[PDB]
Amino acid sequence: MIKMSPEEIRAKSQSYGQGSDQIRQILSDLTRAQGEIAANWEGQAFSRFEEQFQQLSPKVEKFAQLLEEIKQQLNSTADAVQE
Amino acid sequence: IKMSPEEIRAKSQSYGQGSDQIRQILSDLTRAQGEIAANWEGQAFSRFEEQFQQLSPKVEKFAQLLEEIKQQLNSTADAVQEQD
Ligand SMILES: C[As](C)(=O)[O-]
Ligand SMILES: [Zn+2]
Ligand SMILES: [Zn+2]
Ligand SMILES: [Zn+2]
Ligand SMILES: [Zn+2]
Ligand SMILES: [Zn+2]
Repeated sequence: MIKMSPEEIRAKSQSYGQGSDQIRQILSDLTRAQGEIAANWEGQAFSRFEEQFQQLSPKVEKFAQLLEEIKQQLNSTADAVQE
Repeated sequence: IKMSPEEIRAKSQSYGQGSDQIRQILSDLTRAQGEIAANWEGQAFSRFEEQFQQLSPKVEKFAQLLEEIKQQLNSTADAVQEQD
């Protein structure tokens, strides 16, 4: 099926899992920062950036979730290849 | 803005660092996707490739947005610091 060694598959899996975790943490931190900025900057100057952040955030979340699913699949596949 | 220039710049740094980290993850994982896809015959990985490709441009746009916010914040901090 897959022509890659278990050892390399597991290294890839760590990259996907670590990427997922880091993207979730960045989105959490910057979501907090957006809130603090938006609340302390009255009026409209930052509004275009807020609108784009809100539109893109759910996609970034979706991407982190995908990465976690790829991690799980690669773990499974490494097991099967090795066994 | 009701925030000190120093705090505005601390936040700016976080947006920049986040952007850099996301672009690094995206570059690394795009290379992984290609290698895994190339070495997996049949349809098993196809759905993950499809979903990755659908979302990656939006993640790239998000990284770009964070750099734009970083520079907007820097410029705003400069203006606050100049306002007597
Ligand atoms: C190199 As940077 C942390 O200013 O985007
Ligand atoms: Zn390799
Ligand atoms: Zn994790
Ligand atoms: Zn604060
Ligand atoms: Zn006012
Ligand atoms: Zn940067």
